[PDB]
Amino acid sequence: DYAKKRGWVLGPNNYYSFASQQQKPEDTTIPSTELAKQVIEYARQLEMIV
Amino acid sequence: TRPANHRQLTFEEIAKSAKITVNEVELLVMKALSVGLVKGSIDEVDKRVHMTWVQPRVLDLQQIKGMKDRLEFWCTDVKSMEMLVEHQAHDILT
Amino acid sequence: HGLKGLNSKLLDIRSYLEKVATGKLPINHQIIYQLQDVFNLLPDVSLQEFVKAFYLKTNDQMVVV
Repeated sequence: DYAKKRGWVLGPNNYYSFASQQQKPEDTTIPSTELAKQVIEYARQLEMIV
Repeated sequence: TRPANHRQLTFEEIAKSAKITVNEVELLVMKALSVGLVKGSIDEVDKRVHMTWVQPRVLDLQQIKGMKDRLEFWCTDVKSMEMLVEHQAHDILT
Repeated sequence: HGLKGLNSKLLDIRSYLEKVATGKLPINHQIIYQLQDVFNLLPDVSLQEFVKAFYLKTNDQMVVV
């Protein structure tokens, strides 16, 4: 029952198969356009007459 | 040939393409750096020659169409992001 | 104004290049390789150390703001 449950199957003297890890890809400069929105809003609060 | 995404070229492809030996590659690219057509640098620990600049060459019609396509790809984003600054700021820029 | 001027200049360059590209006018042997060095520029925005420095300076500006 535990040999057929999920990944990491076991039975022949060692438990092998179905490894699980991560790669972590990133760019991190994607919200730059979003940053533009933020900084323009700042000037927005600085420039409409109270 | 490579489109400046991975401009770095390994020594193995240099010695396979130019059919020169293993230890004779570096002086060869030094000779290129002697003249001025090539403006790269060489890293010996990983043994890779990084590339910065290549002297221009003659181009034909299909290359001109590809250049025009890339220039249009650059031409669209200027308008597309001028709409960003003009649309989100009306009464500041007046 | 700078964005509009850049758009106008790139539109003129595209107009000339597609004019000489499609049969009309002779292929000038210069300019086409003089404008080749333009495209050798425009460095990779999705580069690790460039982004790592860019956020390092953006935070330094945001402290003052």
